[PDB]
Amino acid sequence: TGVSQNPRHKITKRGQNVTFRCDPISEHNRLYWYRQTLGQGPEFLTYFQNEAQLEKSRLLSDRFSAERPKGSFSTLEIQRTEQGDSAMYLCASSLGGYEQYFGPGTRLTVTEDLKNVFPPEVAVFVPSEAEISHTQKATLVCLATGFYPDHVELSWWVNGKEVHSGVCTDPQPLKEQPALNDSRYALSSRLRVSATFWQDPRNHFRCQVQFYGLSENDEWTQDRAKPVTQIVSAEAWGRA
Amino acid sequence: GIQVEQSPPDLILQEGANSTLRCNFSDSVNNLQWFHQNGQLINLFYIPSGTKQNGRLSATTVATERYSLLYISSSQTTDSGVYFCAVDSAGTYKYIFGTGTRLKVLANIQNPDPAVYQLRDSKDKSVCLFTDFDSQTNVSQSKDSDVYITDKCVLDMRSMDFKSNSAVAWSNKSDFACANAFNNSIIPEDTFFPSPE
Amino acid sequence: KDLRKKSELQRNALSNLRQIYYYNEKAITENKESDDQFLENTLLFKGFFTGHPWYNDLLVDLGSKDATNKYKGKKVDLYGAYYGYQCAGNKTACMYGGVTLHDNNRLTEEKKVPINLWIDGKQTTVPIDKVKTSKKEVTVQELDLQARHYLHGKFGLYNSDSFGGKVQRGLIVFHSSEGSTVSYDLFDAQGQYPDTLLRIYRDNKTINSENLHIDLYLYTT
Ligand SMILES: [Zn+2]
Repeated sequence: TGVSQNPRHKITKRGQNVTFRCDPISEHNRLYWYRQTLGQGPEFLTYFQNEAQLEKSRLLSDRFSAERPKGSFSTLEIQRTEQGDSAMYLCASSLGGYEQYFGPGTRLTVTEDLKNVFPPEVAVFVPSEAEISHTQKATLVCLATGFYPDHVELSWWVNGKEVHSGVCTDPQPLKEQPALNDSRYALSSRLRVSATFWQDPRNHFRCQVQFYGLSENDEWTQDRAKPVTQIVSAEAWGRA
Repeated sequence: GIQVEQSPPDLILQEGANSTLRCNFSDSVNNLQWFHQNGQLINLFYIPSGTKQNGRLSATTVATERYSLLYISSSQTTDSGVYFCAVDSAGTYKYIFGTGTRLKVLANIQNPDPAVYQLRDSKDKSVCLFTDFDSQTNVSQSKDSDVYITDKCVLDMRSMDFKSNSAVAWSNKSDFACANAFNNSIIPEDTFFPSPE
Repeated sequence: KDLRKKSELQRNALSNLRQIYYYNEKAITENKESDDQFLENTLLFKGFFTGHPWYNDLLVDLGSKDATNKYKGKKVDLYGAYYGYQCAGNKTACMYGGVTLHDNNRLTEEKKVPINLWIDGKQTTVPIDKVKTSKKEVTVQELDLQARHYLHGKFGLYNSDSFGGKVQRGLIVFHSSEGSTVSYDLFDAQGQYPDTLLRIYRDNKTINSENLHIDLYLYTT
């Protein structure tokens, strides 16, 4: 669209202060801030026109401060974050009352403790002989499990090249322990090729899961590896 | 204050069918916009008054009668998602979005072959794959707590001009068989159940 | 002291005061001449802004025609706060005052204006480099913008109570050597937007920099 937002993803421990940035389309004098919770539509937080803040919604916590610090760009500060702050924070820009152009958004997850943050474990499930003999097609199943938060990006790679044909990932990840508030997630995806293509031992198939974790500035005091932004992959080779 | 009402809240369309999405608003408007969300809001139309066309999509707003219509011609599986209507309303400014119209486009399955296959790990670990079932089939969640079942998705094998639906089930238990995997779902009587290995 | 309270401000006034005095870029230039314009009470500065995505021109409001006649076409210095919202009823920014005649108004060495601060009666030292001018005759606007910038960065003057802003009442006093006083109430904000908030600078009040000091009285009650 031309509207930029950073960070794209953010994990904070409850009670910590968080700041988001929006870089609008240069010519646009108007800048909007919206909050979007799961299943709901975007909710107006505040808006600027040039150097001036025009309106802030009546139902907007004293914990929120939106500023235009050095010209075009805007910052959104949320102090003492709580679980209810976990949302997609959207930014929009326009030339007055005309067409609003939206940014990619900031995915904010407010966790109880950063120890609840886990990267995914990725596995590839090889096509069944029964599927091959019944359809002359071969389906690969990717299983990304035990990740928190649900900040993931799944992609399939065939012989070092990303594929978009014969692919479908689940609409949203599923909670492993739906009873728990800081439950880990599981996500699956499928890649379907012909039996012929799978039977060729020269073919390589990789499921790549991009995970958005902790930043370099985050403190970690645990025996396990620091769950930073990383790629976790699983791979399979063809067989007759 | 300013109220926005979108209808239908949920819409089920067969691949290639046409549908009219409605947006009703309480006051006179300066800005009206139609959006499509995938989490990136795609700008479909800016239409406070008149009629506009954008390929398979068309929209019309009667400012006086306080309503806006969104026409989707020859629906595709990529058209699936949430459609939003948003207004500004000509006292105190607030840009109000509607609840949205969640659209689910059912893929046209030429020759359905519903089957449940067991897939083993590339490196004792297994997965139950329900595939080739018709788009109208609803995949339900399990009665069991240790059994995980995914929602359905359509893949498109563009080279073969073939479309197929699939859902995945797995458990940490050894008592997990693919024949009992989708028992909570109402599946076709002719669903193929091959034996493992 | 019958000073206005922070709590009495309009819905968006506090945030807009924060923008003007701490965030917003200022119109700071020397050796400028206003262009031909039939508009009364205003000076047009065509092409004032170089490489700005919103503005090209700067519109300066002085209030009267007697003030406009004194500065029209003349060689001038500019120092003030500009705004685009509600300006000229395009690609033009607005300003109230901040106009001084260019010729013979410069100093050889920059005058550092001393600041005397009082928080609930308690005296506190202010770094000397906070309020400084290169002019012999300075607008009150030039001094006030620099003084209120320090106050917000140090005390959070225009920050909400939840964001650490403890000052509820304030008074800025510009004390001239001859015993003259120019005093603005820090919370007596007119309206909520810069078009009304910056209207205090329209009179274009100019004072002498030689042996001039600033007196500040801040209260958390
Ligand atoms: Zn004094």
